Amino acid sequence: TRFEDSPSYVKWGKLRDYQVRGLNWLISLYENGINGILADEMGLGKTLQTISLLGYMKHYRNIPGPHMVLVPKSTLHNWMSEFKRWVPTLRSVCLIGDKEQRAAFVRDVLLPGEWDVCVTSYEMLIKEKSVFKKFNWRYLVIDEAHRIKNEKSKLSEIVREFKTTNRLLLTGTPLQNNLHELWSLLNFLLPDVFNSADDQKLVERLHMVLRPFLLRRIKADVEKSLPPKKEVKIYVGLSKMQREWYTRILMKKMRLLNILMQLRKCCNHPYLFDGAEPGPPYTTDMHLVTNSGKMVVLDKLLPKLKEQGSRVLIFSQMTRVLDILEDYCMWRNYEYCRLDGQTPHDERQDSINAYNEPNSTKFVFMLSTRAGGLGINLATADVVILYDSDWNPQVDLQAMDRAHRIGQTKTVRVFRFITDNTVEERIVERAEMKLRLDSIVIQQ
Amino acid sequence: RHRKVLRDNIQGITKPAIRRLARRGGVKRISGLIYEETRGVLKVFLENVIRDAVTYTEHAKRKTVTAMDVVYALKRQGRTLYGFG
Amino acid sequence: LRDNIQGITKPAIRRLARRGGVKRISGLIYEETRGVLKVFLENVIRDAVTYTEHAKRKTVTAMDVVYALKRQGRTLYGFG
Amino acid sequence: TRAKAKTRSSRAGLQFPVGRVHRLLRKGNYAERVGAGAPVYLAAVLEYLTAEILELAGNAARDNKKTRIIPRHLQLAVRNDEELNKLLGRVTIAQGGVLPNIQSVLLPK
Amino acid sequence: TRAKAKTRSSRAGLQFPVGRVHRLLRKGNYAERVGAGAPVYLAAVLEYLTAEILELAGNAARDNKKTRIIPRHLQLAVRNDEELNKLLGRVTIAQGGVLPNIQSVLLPK
Amino acid sequence: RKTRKESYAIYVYKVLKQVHPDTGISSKAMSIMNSFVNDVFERIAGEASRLAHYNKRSTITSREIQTAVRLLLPGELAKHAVSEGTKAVTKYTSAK
Amino acid sequence: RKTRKESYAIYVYKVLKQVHPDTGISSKAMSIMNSFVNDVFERIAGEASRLAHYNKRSTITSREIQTAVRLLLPGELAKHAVSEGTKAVTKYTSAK
Amino acid sequence: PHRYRPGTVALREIRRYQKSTELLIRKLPFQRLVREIAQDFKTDLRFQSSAVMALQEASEAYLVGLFEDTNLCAIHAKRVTIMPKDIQLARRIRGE
Amino acid sequence: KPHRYRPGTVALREIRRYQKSTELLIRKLPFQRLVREIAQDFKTDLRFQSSAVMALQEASEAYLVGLFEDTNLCAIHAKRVTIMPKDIQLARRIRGE
DNA sequence: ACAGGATGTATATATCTGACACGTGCCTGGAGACTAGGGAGTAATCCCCTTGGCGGTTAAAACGCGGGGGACAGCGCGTACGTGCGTTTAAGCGGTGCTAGAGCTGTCTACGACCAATTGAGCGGCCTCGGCACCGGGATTCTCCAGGG
DNA sequence: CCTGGAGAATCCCGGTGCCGAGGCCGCTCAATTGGTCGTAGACAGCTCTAGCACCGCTTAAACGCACGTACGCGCTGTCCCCCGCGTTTTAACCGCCAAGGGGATTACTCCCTAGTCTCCAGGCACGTGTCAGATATATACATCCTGTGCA
Ligand SMILES: Nc1ncnc2c1ncn2[C@@H]1O[C@H](COP(=O)(O)OP(=O)(O)OP(=O)(O)O)[C@@H](O)[C@H]1O
Repeated sequence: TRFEDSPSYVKWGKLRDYQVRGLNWLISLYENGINGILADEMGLGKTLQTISLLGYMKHYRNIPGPHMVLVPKSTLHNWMSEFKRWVPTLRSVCLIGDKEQRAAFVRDVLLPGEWDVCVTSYEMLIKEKSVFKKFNWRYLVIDEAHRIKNEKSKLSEIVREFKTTNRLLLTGTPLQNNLHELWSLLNFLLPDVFNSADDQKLVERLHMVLRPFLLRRIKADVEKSLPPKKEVKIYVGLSKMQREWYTRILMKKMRLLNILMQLRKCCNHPYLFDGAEPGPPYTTDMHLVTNSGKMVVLDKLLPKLKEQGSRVLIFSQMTRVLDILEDYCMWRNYEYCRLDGQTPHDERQDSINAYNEPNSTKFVFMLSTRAGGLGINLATADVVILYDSDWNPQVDLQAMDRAHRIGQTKTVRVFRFITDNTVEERIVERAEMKLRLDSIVIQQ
Repeated sequence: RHRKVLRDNIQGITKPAIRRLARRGGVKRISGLIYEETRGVLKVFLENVIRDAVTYTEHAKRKTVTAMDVVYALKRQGRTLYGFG
Repeated sequence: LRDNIQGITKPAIRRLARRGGVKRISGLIYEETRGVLKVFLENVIRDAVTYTEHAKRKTVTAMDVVYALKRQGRTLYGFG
Repeated sequence: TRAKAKTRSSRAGLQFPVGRVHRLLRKGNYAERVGAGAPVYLAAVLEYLTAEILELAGNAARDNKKTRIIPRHLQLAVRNDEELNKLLGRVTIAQGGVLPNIQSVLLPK
Repeated sequence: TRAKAKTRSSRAGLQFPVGRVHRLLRKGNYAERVGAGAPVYLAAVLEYLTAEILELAGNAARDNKKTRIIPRHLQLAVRNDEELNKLLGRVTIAQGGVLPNIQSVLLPK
Repeated sequence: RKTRKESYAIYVYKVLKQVHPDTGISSKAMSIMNSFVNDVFERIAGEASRLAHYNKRSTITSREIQTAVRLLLPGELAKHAVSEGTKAVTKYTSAK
Repeated sequence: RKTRKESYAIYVYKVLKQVHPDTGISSKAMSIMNSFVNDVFERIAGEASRLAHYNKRSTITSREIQTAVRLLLPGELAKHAVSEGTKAVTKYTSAK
Repeated sequence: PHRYRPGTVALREIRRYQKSTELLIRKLPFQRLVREIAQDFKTDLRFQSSAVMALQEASEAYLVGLFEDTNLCAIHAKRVTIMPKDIQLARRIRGE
Repeated sequence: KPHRYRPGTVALREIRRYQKSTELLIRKLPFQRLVREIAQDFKTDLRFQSSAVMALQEASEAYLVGLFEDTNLCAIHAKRVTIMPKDIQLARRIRGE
């Protein structure tokens, strides 16, 4: 019902048929007065679509009113740069800094109101809620919709307290653990529609009620590029020391109040515990690697990869072992790159992008389930190694599809090391059942 | 290799915190040796109260210490607390 | 009659102090000791008289004194 | 038929639960039998004490230019009053603070 | 026919009267009901404490060259033991006296 | 539905409205008053129980309550509370 | 004859001859011991009554006595007292 | 002439009275004081001798403990002679 | 050249400020960790309600404040202004600990 | 000894929010009426124990006096704490995930209250003797001058 | 300024009276045995609330450091106040007698409270909306502290 090609107001524009038809879809939703979720799963892109939508709104019938975009603090510079280098004609401001800087910024920019789009983080939004409420908001963009996936959370209640002429939601995997978080998202979208919580009951009902307010397509069935990743599980066994650790802790001073957690990373590595942690720091030598079967497997796999690609990028679950392995790779006879929550927010975006190099010969990059955000594709990566899996299959999906952006024109292999007769089997089965629920809800 | 213990929990009671307590009491100048003595006194007081509270919780055949248990222990020691039950 | 606190004499106060364990006594201690003794005795006797009046008796007993002292947290052993 | 029910608090002119106090006395293991006048007397005494402490606390709250009563106001009322201080000598009032006092030797001169 | 009357104290092998303790528990209004083992437990505890204090007092009387325990011996025993001292911290023993101690500064230089 | 809990809150509020009509109370203040009333009740009831046990009597009466008030309350408070209790018992007996 | 009075004097004498076979006790010391036993009985029984009320029950039991002994007596006294009471209850149930 | 140094007789008296266990105030003056104090609370009140003896015992124990605490305060102030200020500090820290 | 207050004024200002406010002065998390460490010795496997720790902190703060009051009294008795462990020990000895 | 400057603080004003006061429904515990029974009031009697007094004696208190040591004020000093300023850290709040464990329900038994009959355990009343208090005398020890060490 | 005697005060040994402790008797009341019955709580089952282990971001708070100034502490002189001793007076102490008050016991009666059944309204849980308070922000006042003259 609209143009089939890119509008003549975008700059550096290479948006394809999927993005132009999504733009037409969003504009039609705006015309008929319907909000919704841009459930673009993967590389096809959502920042381009959101920016193009806002730019179309300005460059067509004059709606210069307030507009707000919510991003994690790890993507503020990225989003501002995308806005500048895609649609420079649109005006954007950023609310970031300490108390004095934020007060100065609101006083010198927000109340004068020369802005059209404001890019803020969740934390700053919570900080200056009384400041933002004084405006008649029109369009609200929330990235990573699973942040507000539940009610009774301060951000969700605050963002409901705002009044906007239109709403818009952005996510990668709208369904995570159950239909109630999806119902929470839909409640934020349309408060007056899905007021109630409630084979024919589901699946079909979900499809027919989500088609009007959602767009779903797969990069595999759209781009036909980006050769598929191959996932292989390696069933490993735990050493006898780990077995006796596991049995003794399960049947039993060190505080033990959480059976599942305390009997978790056991299969990963025993000395991840305290009490019998490695004692005197004699030196960093061949001590930690010998104690774990999974560590043995990784140390065997590394040569087979360095006789080839040697640009793996590794994944593990616990931040301790994350930093342990990070400061271990450098010692062993390798080099690394750093990505974890310790790193100050603004420095990471330039640092990691700079570390993306034509050649590094460093052989190691480490990223956890919760060490990275949404960007920086490692097209140079070739192998994905998952030391342990998280409860939520969506987190692992995001982790392993982080390197599956377009940059990756080569097939990539994911390795999932798994032990036996331990809690990791329960983690795997829960993840599999959740993934099956997600597939039956969305794909079918 | 990176594995060590940072501090003990009695050092969580901080010198500026003890100085604020002394200011509320009404003290002007504080000697340097007050702090370890105050930590010891607080440790003794808490050990007594916690022993009594755990005794009550064990009689209840529970495993969670409640505000009621703390109030009963304090009333036993003669330091009735109003506002918790 | 009256003037019976003077029956508590300086030598008796000195003996009490020497049992306490003190060596030198200031000259103004005696009136202070008489005052504190008067306060203590007044409290205890008032409680005992309340107990006796509740009993509807006219004689104050060792039981009354002991009950009053126990109420004040000064339990006395050796009188019942 | 039967007469219209009058609460014994209404009978005694009180505003405290004579019936509930009677039940608590009977169930608290303080004796075998309880006189009818005992809960009435107890409720009257409780009412007097509550009224006294509340009056002092309300005066303090007004002195602070406030229309609600907080534990700070309750502590400030209980202290500065001798009888209530003696009654509540060994009692901590949560979030009530301490009486403002400085020993006169500490004041500079 | 009936068996010979065996005392509950005899059954538990004690010297304190389980029957008297039971009657005192029932007539004291501490609770509605009193179990079978509670008097036995309480009697054993009372006997243990009495034996402790009597042993300490007997040693004290032996040190003083007598064969009759008196309140001075009881006071010496109770104040010379830390556990019993904390148990009886708020208690006065008639005709007991005080522990001999002199602060080391009063002694002549 | 949670199990009901009994408290003196409504009566404390009525007494507050009687003494300071245009004033309010806070939740923590109400909890403190709750604990205060429970404490005073327990102390007076225990004193009366011990009195009755001492005098070999099995009933708690207004005499016992008055004696407990005299023992536990310091002076002028005792005098005024005794006047209050006498007036209340007189009203309860005169026409009820 | 005058009305009978009760005391723990005979049992105190039995325990004295049990622990020290060649010692006697005066009347004032016996009165002191009697009052001591009464006071300890009062403390333990009152604590057990409070425990039963706190846990919403109507029976004083051996567990309540044990818990009261733990609350009231310090340290090694408590350990020995609990051991002695447990032996007594064990033997009483065994021989009953 | 033989005169002891000013302070040895004090230590001899300290030892003698810390070894003795009998009362130190005179019984008739104490009894007259007790009756004088009881005169205000009720007129024509009679007494038992055991009551007066117990009152004297408790008064002496209280005063002995007070003097011990007073000695501690005076030694803290680097003195040997105890003072009214020391007595008042002891009472204030105890809680009067 | 920069303005400095003479020793004995900022302390009085803090005294007034803290004797006027009613907040708790010890940090909550270290106190909770200390409470858990102490409770670990008597009986392992213990959970705490959040209200229990607040009650414990309230009682601890009140006890310490009263102790410091008495310690200040002892220090003033000794013709001093600085409090010392001797004053703390004397106050505890008189109060009966 | 004041003037002025810098600092901290009290005060007036406008916004926004979460907690308190009010209403509504509902149910469980208190009020009305009644019946039995035993605890307490009342009277009367008895005896013991409290008070009042009187005299003789001796220990204890009151008064004076000389002198030594401890309290108190002053002065000097050299050091440990208060005050301010930069840098790091960890608390606080927010989300995440999970599962234990506290709390309410229903059933069933075994345990303690109640009663009746018996009897032996403990209590008041007696008497005799050895442990203790007192008295006296000798050996021992601590203190205080005075000197020659 | 380490010794050596006087000279008080104390401990140790032995003899004498005496009075209270300990053994012994009768008696009565309270503990034991036996049996019956109802209810309190033990036990199992399910719900959902709340606690524990963990991460990112903000930012206040803690930590560390340098400078100087009151302050605690040691030392000295003064003098005054308290102690040790002797003497005189006072009253406690003790033994005994006389008398009445009042505490304790016994029986008798009756009124008040326990227990029951029924019914109904007062108190509690749950929602909901509006205002009292906390927050921030900019004046005006109060307080401290230093510095330049001449007190
Ligand atoms: N100029 C462009 N021309 C074509 N495709 C583009 C362009 N810019 C971005 N893309 C698409 O975006 C992919 C990677 O971009 P980017 O990682 O920024 O995506 P995104 O919008 O953040 O997506 P996601 O929905 O996963 O968050 C590319 O593989 C490509 O498919």
